[PDB]
Amino acid sequence: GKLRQWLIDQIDSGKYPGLVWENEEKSIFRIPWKHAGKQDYNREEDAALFKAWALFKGKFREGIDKPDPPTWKRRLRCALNKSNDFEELVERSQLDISDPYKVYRIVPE
Amino acid sequence: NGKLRQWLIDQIDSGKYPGLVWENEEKSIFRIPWKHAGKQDYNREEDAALFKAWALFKGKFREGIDKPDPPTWKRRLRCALNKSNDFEELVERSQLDISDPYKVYRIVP
DNA sequence: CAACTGAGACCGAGAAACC
DNA sequence: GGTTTCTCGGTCTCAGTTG
Repeated sequence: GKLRQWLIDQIDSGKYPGLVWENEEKSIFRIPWKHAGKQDYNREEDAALFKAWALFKGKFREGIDKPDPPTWKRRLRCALNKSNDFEELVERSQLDISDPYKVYRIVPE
Repeated sequence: NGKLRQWLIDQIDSGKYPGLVWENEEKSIFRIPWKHAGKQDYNREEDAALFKAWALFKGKFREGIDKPDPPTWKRRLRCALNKSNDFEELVERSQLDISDPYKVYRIVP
């Protein structure tokens, strides 16, 4: 669908703190991934990306759909793991840190 | 695909767990031993065999590789029992606060 | 100070809905 | 067919509470 182009556009936009690359080829990038109870959680800051994917696919209409960051992140994560265009480098992801992040590589084809 | 129901029924019909017995012939209500770990009368091996068996069934524990954790096993089994739609708790009949405390659970068709 | 608890959050793996 | 999403049956995390 649009996941590949949408995600690379969102990383290139820079409007999401933590959504950055790792090299110049832009084949490997980071993505913020916080739990919803770690205290340092800002609802409108960390869920923004997961909100955009709900707005881009019509899964969430402002004013006509009650907010739900859980299912937003659920949808985006399921589509990201099941996509054959992204491979999560499990060893390079950093989970037990301050403001965690996950490392992905886009496979070209 | 839900192994909790059949596994619990097998562990009850086997009878190798003292206290894990039925209370009726329809096999729809049963007793489960629920002792606190802080008590001196808490035998760490026998009073936690079922939670350890649940950890071993779902591959959560491997003897000789991981460190034993009876509290986490108890927490896991309790969360599975509360979240599952099959077993429901009869708190009014649980009859805790006896030398051999227990919980009474009911099976739902 | 461990052990325990419920409630909300999370997750991977089919089974669908969908382009 | 390829792609995103919905189900589902557990598990995880946290702020409390209890022994």
